[PDB]
Amino acid sequence: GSAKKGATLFKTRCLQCHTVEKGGPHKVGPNLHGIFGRHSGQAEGYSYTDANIKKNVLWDENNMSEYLTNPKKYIPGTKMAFGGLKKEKDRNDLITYLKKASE
Amino acid sequence: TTPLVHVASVEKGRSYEDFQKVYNAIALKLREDDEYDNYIGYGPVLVRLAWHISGTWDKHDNTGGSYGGTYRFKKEFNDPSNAGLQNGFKFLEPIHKEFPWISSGDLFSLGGVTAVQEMQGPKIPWRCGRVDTPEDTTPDNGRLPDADKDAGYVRTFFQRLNMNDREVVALMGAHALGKTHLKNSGYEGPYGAANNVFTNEFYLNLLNEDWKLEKNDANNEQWDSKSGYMMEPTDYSLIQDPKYLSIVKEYANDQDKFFKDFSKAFEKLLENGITFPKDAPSPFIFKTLEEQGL
Ligand code: HEM
Ligand code: HEM
Repeated sequence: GSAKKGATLFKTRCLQCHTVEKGGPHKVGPNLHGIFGRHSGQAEGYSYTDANIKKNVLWDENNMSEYLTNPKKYIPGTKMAFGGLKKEKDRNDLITYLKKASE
Repeated sequence: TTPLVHVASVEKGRSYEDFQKVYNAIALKLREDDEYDNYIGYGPVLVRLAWHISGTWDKHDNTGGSYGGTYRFKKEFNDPSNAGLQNGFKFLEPIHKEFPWISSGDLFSLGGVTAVQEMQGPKIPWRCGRVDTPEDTTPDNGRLPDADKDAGYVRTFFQRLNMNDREVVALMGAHALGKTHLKNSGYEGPYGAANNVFTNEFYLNLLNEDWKLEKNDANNEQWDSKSGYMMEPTDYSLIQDPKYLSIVKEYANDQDKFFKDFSKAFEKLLENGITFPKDAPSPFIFKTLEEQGL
């Protein structure tokens, strides 16, 4: 997907809760740096609900589309108050941007 | 020789699925036009639209309300406190031309009910029967709350809408949606981090993080926190009055109770000043787009 517009989708839909630069300050959501390759519930100094650790699934770009389409449905009991990326293109735009700032 | 009484007449030849299609037409465009106002969606303005039209009611003489649907007149269209509500009206313009039978009151109220449900909020029972009215019934300006007041103004204003302390604190929890616009109202900044999803964060943010009354660039006082959130003078007075404070704690703790109480108060709000005959059907409970598999 597009790497330039995926940054815009992050700034408007994800920046208020998450940070991507290494050592980024935890907000309402976790710092999503280097999240690809590691599983779910990666505390590193953060408090998660047991629901996301309960679904110990490795974060590859395929299942995160399954997650960002409906966070409640993919993880019953999650804390992320997010509407969801209803368009597959917006999912491919946003995920490609994370594939750079979260390496 | 008598105060006005607004009888609900259901549109001829309409039932449940006839209005369920209208919900789906509204909820569908909330999916497509998801770019409005930096990817907030039309949800927040759609419920403020339903609020500002239903908030014009006056229980003393039963004027205004959602019944007449007189927002389509320029007299209510040019309200400074209704600045920015044109976008919620243009969102419903193509919907009303597709269904030329529905009344403006039923359409406006259905828009707010749709957005609350679609934004993961509580299911709000809805009723039909609102009827259009001429122009002489368009209420005058200044029938909506001023944002630059204290808790005494909040309690005395909502009594005009016949709502107790508990019912008014629940309605304020809808401010967790959307944001304030400078060129619209005179305040800037969002209320919370989940400005597109109906959540409990409103009461949480009030007590979680502190606030320091600062200046904005439009010469208005706003309570701003370090995390970027902001509130209004009338909104901040909720944690100054102890009786309103005893209710923000139960809302910030038992979220299910807040969803349960908001749907009661939001229905009563949209049904003010409307007397339904008993031959009218039971309140509808429309199904969200996820419940239909979309
Ligand atoms: C927006 C585009 C967005 C993305 C992308 C995103 C991703 C994301 C992931 C992959 C996780 C799981 C991390 C893990 O280690 O398991 C996660 C977790 C949380 N986030 Fe998030 N998230 C996006 C949006 C938002 C928004 C808008 C908020 C808050 C307003 C938010 C916050 C959270 C929270 C809370 C969690 C914890 C989930 C849990 O504990 O179950 N995110 N996010
Ligand atoms: C004393 C009470 C209230 C006052 C003074 C008030 C005032 C305001 C103001 C000034 C805005 C800014 C809109 C903009 O700048 O575009 C706003 C937005 C909003 N209001 Fe209210 N409001 C009150 C109560 C309510 C109630 C009862 C509800 C719902 C039941 C509600 C729901 C909303 C929502 C969702 C928004 C966001 C709209 C958007 O971002 O487009 N508010 N309100």
